[PDB]
Amino acid sequence: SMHSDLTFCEIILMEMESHDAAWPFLEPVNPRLVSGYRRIIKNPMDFSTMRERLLRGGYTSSEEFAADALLVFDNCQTFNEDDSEVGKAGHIMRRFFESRWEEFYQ
Amino acid sequence: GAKRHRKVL
Repeated sequence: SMHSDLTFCEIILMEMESHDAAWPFLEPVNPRLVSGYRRIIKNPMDFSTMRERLLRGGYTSSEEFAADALLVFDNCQTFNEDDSEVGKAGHIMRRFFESRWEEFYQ
Repeated sequence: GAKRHRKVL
């Protein structure tokens, strides 16, 4: 069901947030701390925004949730060097996310 | 070190 799928999405989001590597993605990026972010990234997304959307019932499917998670990971890849701490963190998050999404297909 | 954009950007 929509409800059971979204329950599991909420769990994935919590589990991502529980990782040490989630630190860059917890809150929206502030371009006053991070130079050029607004110029480079057209569509910002972060875990707090996803959590608020879940709480308000703004996702009507697990696919809508997935689109936001992917935006987080894609923005990270786009903006940061792959060998940077934040670059590495995004790769960790994406790998973990896919490892949990797999449960839909077991 | 601080978060920053790829040098090429």
